[PDB]
Amino acid sequence: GVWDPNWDRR
Amino acid sequence: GVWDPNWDRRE
Amino acid sequence: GVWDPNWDRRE
Amino acid sequence: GVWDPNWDRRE
Amino acid sequence: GVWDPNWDRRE
Amino acid sequence: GVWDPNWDRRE
Amino acid sequence: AKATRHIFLIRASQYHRTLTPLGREQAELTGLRLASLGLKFNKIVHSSMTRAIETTDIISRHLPGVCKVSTDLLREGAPIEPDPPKPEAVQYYEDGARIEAAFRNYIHRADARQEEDSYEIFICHANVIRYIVCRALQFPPEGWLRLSLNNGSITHLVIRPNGRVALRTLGDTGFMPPDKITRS
Amino acid sequence: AKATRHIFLIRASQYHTLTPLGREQAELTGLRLASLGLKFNKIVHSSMTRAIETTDIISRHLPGVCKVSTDLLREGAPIEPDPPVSHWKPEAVQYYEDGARIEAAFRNYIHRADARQEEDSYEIFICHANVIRYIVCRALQFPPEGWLRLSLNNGSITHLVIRPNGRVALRTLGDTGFMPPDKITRS
Amino acid sequence: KATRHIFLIRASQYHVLEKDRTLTPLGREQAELTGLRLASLGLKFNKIVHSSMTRAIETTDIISRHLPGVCKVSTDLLREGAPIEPDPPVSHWKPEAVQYYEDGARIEAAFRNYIHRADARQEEDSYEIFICHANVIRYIVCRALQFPPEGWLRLSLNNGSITHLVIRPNGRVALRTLGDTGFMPPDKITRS
Amino acid sequence: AKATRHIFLIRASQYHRTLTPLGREQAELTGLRLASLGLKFNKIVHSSMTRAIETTDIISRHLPGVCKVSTDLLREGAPIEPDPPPEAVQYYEDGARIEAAFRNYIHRADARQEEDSYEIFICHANVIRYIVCRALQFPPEGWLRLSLNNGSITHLVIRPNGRVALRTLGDTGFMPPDKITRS
Ligand SMILES: [Mg+2]
Ligand SMILES: [Mg+2]
Ligand SMILES: [Mg+2]
Ligand SMILES: [Mg+2]
Ligand SMILES: [Mg+2]
Ligand SMILES: [Mg+2]
Ligand SMILES: [Mg+2]
Repeated sequence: GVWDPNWDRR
Repeated sequence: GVWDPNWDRRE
Repeated sequence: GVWDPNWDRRE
Repeated sequence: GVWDPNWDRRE
Repeated sequence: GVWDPNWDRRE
Repeated sequence: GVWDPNWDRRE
Repeated sequence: AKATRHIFLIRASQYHRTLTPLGREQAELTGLRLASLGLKFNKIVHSSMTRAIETTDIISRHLPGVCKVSTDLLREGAPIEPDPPKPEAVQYYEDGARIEAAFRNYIHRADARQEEDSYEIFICHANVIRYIVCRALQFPPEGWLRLSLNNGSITHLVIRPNGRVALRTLGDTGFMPPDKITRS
Repeated sequence: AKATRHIFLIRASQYHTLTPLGREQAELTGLRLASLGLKFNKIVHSSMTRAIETTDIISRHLPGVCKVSTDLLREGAPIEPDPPVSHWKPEAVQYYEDGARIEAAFRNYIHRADARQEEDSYEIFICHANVIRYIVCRALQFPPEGWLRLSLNNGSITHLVIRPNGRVALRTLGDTGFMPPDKITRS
Repeated sequence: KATRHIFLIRASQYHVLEKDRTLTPLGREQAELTGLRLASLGLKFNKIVHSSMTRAIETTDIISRHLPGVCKVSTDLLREGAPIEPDPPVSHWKPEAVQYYEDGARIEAAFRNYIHRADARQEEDSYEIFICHANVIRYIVCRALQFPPEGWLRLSLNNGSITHLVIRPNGRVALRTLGDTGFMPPDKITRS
Repeated sequence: AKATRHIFLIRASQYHRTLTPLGREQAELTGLRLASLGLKFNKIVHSSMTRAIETTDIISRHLPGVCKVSTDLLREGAPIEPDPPPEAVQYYEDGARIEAAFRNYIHRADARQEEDSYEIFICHANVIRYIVCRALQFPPEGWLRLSLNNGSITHLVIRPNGRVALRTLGDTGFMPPDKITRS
């Protein structure tokens, strides 16, 4: 339930 | 992400 | 912290 | 049973 | 290496 | 069955 | 935080939802006692329930010039399932959250802004006060129903600047004539 | 529970108390709400100054709708957001108290209709940005820590629907389409 | 360096063969109003990317009339579909496993290809209009905010509504509005 | 069990040794209150400490014909190391003694008891606070989180099913504020 900073791989 | 139908204790 | 109904041994 | 000295934060 | 018969969801 | 030398809280 | 907080939790007087005649007399006795303590109270925080507002008005007559404040946080409710044991779970779910919010916002050591000892009056209801007391003493909150408070009672909590809590009186109504003491 | 609950969460208008633009925004929000053709049951509002002012302006367009003040809806810090914002770091005491209070607000105001409710309800809740966003995340059973992943304009209308079987729909968030673009703010 | 402003517009009310699933007259009015609003925001839109479905094409025609000189682009990725099994399950509508299997891959591809932070080669904040459909936009919103995608059916979008997503160059996503139809007269607002 | 037990735990009044003059006044006020409650008390059990005997004699003048009983169990001591923060031996000795006091005096009515009883226990601060924590099944180490005025009345109710209600703690509302002491 924790935000992923690399969701878009950029 | 799985819904609890008794979230408000009024089910 | 469960209440013991026999705390005084008289139940 | 054991006192939490930071019960209100503010410690 | 086992074939999946429902690979396309149409069985 | 082992003797406690501080049985009376005075060791 | 160098000041000590003295919190006087007063239970609403007898009611039917207005106060009964006896309830108003009880509120008068509580006000007389509070005024005769020789203390300068800073504020009167009171629940927004009818009987709490009426008891607050009666008591306020004896504490002229003391700030009055209303809150929905202090309204009566069911905080937790008492142990030993009947309301519905929706009531615990709603009221527990609200009463716990009340406890967290009002029961704490003095803030850094507070330089001198405060004496504060909180007019609420049986369950609220009893839950507050169990929480403040870090006693199992599920035991709030092991306490009992008469109408118009005074419960004296002391919160020392280091966060320690002392309960100096609970449910004091010794200032009422025995024939005028009620629990409902 | 046969009735459906319609909850309109309105963000307080722009403030310094309300600014001149903020008062105009509350005027526009009131006009819109009154033009929806709905008979509103209550206006529950935070007891904060700007919330009281937004309610005063809106209520003029909805006279005869009961108004209610509450401390539960006052602005606060519900929980630590994820991802972190390093321009806003309240202390643990603030989360500790404000989270309890805002969660109490959510539980007391967001739920399916009582069994005794006979007809569909239309209710206005005038409060604040953090409160509304936390309410929205909780009502949809999304991770509450993501409340700061949302953004709400001043005076915006957020439409939540609760069906009698407990299902929750977010019909709109941060709706300010009724204001002239040049009059829309977030701060 | 740039921030992307993504305006997801749901197709207007339509007639329920796809070719014969055209806008209703009310749908025409709704799209007209949406075009008016988009033109009144005072923004220089970079592109109008739209689903290849009839109702999306027609809503796009009407909106494009108000934004002359804005490039239009067609996509099969944005066509309506069944992204994931919703939770909680809704019983009137229950697609077959094949539809989830096909449409989930396609709509997830749409999300990944269109929802991301600006490329490093991007020069200035972009303002982009994406005209597609209810399920697609709701799934896009759940994914962009990294909320459980199975909750897309916990959202609701009116016909012709504007949903505003902001993706900052550091990858953070803000949802500034969802289902905005405040610019439509209340008597003309629909969800179907 | 059929009857309910009403237990009035009274702290000895202020003392020097014997009661101070103010202590005698406090005990007089407490006796007046108990006599004004309109109850027929069953017994007065009191610690054998000087100050407890003195408060008991004073109170007893107002409730003449109420049985008097002495106990060494109710004498003052240190029951447990309090939490939050006496040599270990005093906790070791006095804890056993006060726990015995608690067990012998705080319990539901005997099955033979037919009518509700009202009993007055005149003792000391630490003993009463420990008694209250035990009776409510709260952590006994929190006995020092309570505070009791001299001559105060603490009312415990034990229902025949063993459930316990604390109705008042440290009640001195019957004393003029200027005569209320804790030491
Ligand atoms: Mg009450
Ligand atoms: Mg209890
Ligand atoms: Mg605000
Ligand atoms: Mg046309
Ligand atoms: Mg569509
Ligand atoms: Mg003593
Ligand atoms: Mg006392």
